Amino acid sequence: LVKEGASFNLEDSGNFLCTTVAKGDSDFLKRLLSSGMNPNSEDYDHRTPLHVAASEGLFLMAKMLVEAGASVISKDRWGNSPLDEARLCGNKKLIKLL
Amino acid sequence: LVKEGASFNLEDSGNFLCTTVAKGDSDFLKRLLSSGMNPNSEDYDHRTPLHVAASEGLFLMAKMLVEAGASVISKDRWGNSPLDEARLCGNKKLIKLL
Repeated sequence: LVKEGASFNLEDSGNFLCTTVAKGDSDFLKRLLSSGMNPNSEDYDHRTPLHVAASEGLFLMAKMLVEAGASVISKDRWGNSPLDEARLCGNKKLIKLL
Repeated sequence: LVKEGASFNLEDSGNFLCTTVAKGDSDFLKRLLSSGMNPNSEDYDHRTPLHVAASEGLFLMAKMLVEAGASVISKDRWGNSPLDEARLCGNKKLIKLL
């Protein structure tokens, strides 16, 4: 389906991507990556998925999100950078990856 | 379906609350909450639907949530209370309702 060229059509890119991040389905997320969806979508607002990634605790998918188009200084509607959540969680591996 | 007594009984209710608030469907969300679906539950990101309502600033559906049993005490993942979010919004009526 990616060889012919016909593309996907998200119902809500930001909402779906942040819901997938919150659910923490590694297989589903990597299959979405295999589909080639842009991880720049964050939420209906600008709530960065890296915030949820730091909240959960794991680091590999946070690195995957931030390394594909995502920005480390994204400002949500509140105005909070992912550095804020990274410091709040206290986990250092995600800090190094960011 | 209501007189049959059927509850929502879905794990995706939290996932759908945030999407409904984000979409802004007033009548649809009001009918959903008037049904067995319970607005008190948190979202995928442990987000209070009342907190997101305060962030958006829609007074009518926020009133519907607080009438249907949404708790101001329950907080978002960030730790901000829905009352704190209403204060951040700047709507005095929303603040007093919160």
